[PDB]
Amino acid sequence: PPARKGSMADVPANLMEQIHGLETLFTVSSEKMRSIVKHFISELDKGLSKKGGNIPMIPGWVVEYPTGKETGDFLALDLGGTNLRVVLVKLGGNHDFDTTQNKYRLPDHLRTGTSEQLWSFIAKCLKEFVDEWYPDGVSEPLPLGFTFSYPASQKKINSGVLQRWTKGFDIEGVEGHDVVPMLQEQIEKLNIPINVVALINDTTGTLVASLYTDPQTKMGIIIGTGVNGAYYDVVSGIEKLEGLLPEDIGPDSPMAINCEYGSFDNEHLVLPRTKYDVIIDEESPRPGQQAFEKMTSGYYLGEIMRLVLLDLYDSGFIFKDQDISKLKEAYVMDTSYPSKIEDDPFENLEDTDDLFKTNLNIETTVVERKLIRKLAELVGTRAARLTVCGVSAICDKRGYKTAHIAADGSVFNRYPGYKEKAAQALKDIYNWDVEKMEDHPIQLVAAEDGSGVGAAIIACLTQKRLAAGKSVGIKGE
Amino acid sequence: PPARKGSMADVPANLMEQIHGLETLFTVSSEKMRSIVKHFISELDKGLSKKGGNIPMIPGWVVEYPTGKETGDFLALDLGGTNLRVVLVKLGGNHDFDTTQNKYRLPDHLRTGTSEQLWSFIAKCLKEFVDEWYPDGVSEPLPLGFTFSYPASQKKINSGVLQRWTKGFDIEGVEGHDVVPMLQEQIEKLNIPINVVALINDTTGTLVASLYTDPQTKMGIIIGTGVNGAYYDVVSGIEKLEGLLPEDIGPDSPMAINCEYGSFDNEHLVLPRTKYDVIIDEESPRPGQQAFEKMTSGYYLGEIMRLVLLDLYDSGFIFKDQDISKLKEAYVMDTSYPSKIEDDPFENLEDTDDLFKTNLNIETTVVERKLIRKLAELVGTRAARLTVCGVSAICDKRGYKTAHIAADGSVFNRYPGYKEKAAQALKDIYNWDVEKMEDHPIQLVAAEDGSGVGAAIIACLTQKRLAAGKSVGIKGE
Repeated sequence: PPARKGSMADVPANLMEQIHGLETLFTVSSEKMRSIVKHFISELDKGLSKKGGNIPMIPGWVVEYPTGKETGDFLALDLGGTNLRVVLVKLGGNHDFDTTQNKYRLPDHLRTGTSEQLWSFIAKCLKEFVDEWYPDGVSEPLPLGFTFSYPASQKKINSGVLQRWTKGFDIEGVEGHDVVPMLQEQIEKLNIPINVVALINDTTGTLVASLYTDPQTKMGIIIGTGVNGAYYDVVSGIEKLEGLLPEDIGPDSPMAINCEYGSFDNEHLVLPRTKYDVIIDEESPRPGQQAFEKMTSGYYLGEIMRLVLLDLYDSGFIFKDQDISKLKEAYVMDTSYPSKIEDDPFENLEDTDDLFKTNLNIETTVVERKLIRKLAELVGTRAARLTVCGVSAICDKRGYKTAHIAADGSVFNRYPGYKEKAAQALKDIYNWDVEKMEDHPIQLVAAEDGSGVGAAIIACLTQKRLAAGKSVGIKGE
Repeated sequence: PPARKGSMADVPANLMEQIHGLETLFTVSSEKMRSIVKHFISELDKGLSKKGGNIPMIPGWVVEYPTGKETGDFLALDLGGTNLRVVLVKLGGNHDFDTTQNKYRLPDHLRTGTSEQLWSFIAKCLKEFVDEWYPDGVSEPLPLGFTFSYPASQKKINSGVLQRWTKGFDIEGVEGHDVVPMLQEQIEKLNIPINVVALINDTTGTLVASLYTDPQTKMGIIIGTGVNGAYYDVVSGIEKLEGLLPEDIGPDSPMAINCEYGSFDNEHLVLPRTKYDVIIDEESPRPGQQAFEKMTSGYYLGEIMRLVLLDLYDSGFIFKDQDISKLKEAYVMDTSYPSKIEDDPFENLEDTDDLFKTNLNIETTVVERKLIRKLAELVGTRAARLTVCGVSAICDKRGYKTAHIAADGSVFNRYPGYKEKAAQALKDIYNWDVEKMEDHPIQLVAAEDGSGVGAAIIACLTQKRLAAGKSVGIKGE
């Protein structure tokens, strides 16, 4: 399925010029990337300081590396917006594992229910799952990792004080409380031999699961509709935890960090924001916030194009004597749009013509379509290039010359040519003298299941610590 | 993305029995396959005889193998039901090629237009394409391969007497005539420096393009909504062409054969048809016809399931007190249904529950769903197993111990686990003592572009013959 020649020899000078103007706006220089990486490390350090920063840099309370020799049965719970997964993970102690999965739909009414309703429903699903796979009981309570990818703060791993709800949830009573004991007493009432040892964020889980199978993993990243990264740091580097750690957690113990860097540069000092980005920010549900995410997330790529085109329409360059109505409404163009445009294998760009005609009732000319394809390539390329800046920041802060980056999320998994973009971008930073992307010192690999397999391995490492009498949080709970 | 455990320990004895009854109906034995392959060769021989057979075995008039050292610029035209492709193929003489593609939508009105309307529209697209890539003209008329995947008979390659229209076309004047001169005089009127040298069927093109890149290709197969196979035979084996070939086409010259074996066993003597197949045949647009296709095509897999379930519903086994309305209408379940059911990674089979609930308003129990999954696996497995019977027939007729089979079509490309099924099936026939499917003597590989790149390479081989003064059909045209 080859790439198109993409000739521009028929494009009128007036558009040819507007295209050049857009390349000026959406190109990120090798040196411009290096300046953002420089400031990124500074903001990473600040997040780990006593003062506080804009990147939260939340400790995940995983204090060991998975050796790959861990064995046993462990449960994982993944709570999404619309449904939960229950995963039984069998660790075979050879960088291998076996999974058994159920998925239960959340009744749409539970999103607005109470505390009791939500937790008892999870409990019922859990009992039902356990009675199927352990119909004769267990010799020992099964440890469970709980993926709760929500704004929460942990003073210890078996805890999760919820700051605020997200993704359409609106349950009262839970906001401002530790959610683990609320789940636990619901598990206990149905007399289920499981035990909630750990509550994690999916990115921490992406880091830990991938490290279990791939010993060269130094970072777990998510590029989807949301954006996040997680890496192992050192305790002696975390200034905000000084004098709060117990004696058994030494200065040379590694600490897993849930960065939550989607908020990098909310101050707007480094990131090359265009007037199109500024409108997206000002019209967002939460203006002034999530600056790095809006620049990198896949959710916004289609919206950028919409405004760019709309701006060119007003200047009378494109879609002359056409019905623009549908292009006027916000977020009508999702990620699928630039996705499909970049995939278009034809010179006349017929897939793009079929898209705009069928979905948006706009009839395009070949030259307009060629401009549209250039737009999508640029927008996609900028995103990938601004993303790797975070990979480079974390690798430079910790002194990783060689790294495997575990990657997940719709944009990494499905956005056309994204891996080739990201690789070329990393090459543009470090200036590697290598011909093949396979031989790159730092590269992106497909992550293992973070919210399932990941939460289980964390349950393993925590049960390992609790059984021996080791600490898993700050002193005095 | 692992496979589910698939426990049946909770399934009531009454269903457990109905499942066993279905396995009896849809299983094809190793020996039962071998008996069909035996009869298949017999029917293949018959199609090449003077008498005639049920498998048409149409000569494709390609009389050479692509060496992989062919060079030059060649055009390809692919006429589909809804749109045409125009492909420029640059042969680099090293099992390599470069493509440049346009795709033009057919105006829906042209399907019911006249002869002049259709051919002049193709001509306009062709001129427009040529004026873009050769804006200064050419030193020599460009040869063009024409993919016309329609019921037609060729007495020579640069000809195509159309038997009957298909895929929604209804143009008058074309049916019963040679279509090449009709296209040619339209090309000539617009003064386009192209020359129609060859008209092919896409399966012949799948064979020839794949052989150009992979020297081990012995067969080209299509498993999609339609079914077809093509291989190279020997002229001394074709009894129905004896005394019709010119002197330069010797008894040791290879001949490409468009099998069209979708009609294998319309007599119903060998193929293990159930009562569900019989209803599909009797309610089809063309009853009694395309017997092997109905048993193998992906278009019918969803319909089989529908009738099986509907039959179990009447016997009061499943969907008790449910709204069956939507399941009563024909062809409501397409290939996506068994496709998605087999892909379901969950033990409780939630993707299947979401499918039947959302699309069909049917609420299923776990046990019903487990029966449904067993059904889809069986139906899919039978199809794959009946398909390879044709691969084995062709390989045994020609004495291929080692073969690469070039495969294309939605079922091969997208049906979950289809390659693993087909491989296991071929192993069941020849009883190979090999552990890995990668080391199998006969195996299926992804075909190259048959209707585009394929038609171009055939244009090359035909221009090679015409320029030297060699024959490309029966004597006296």
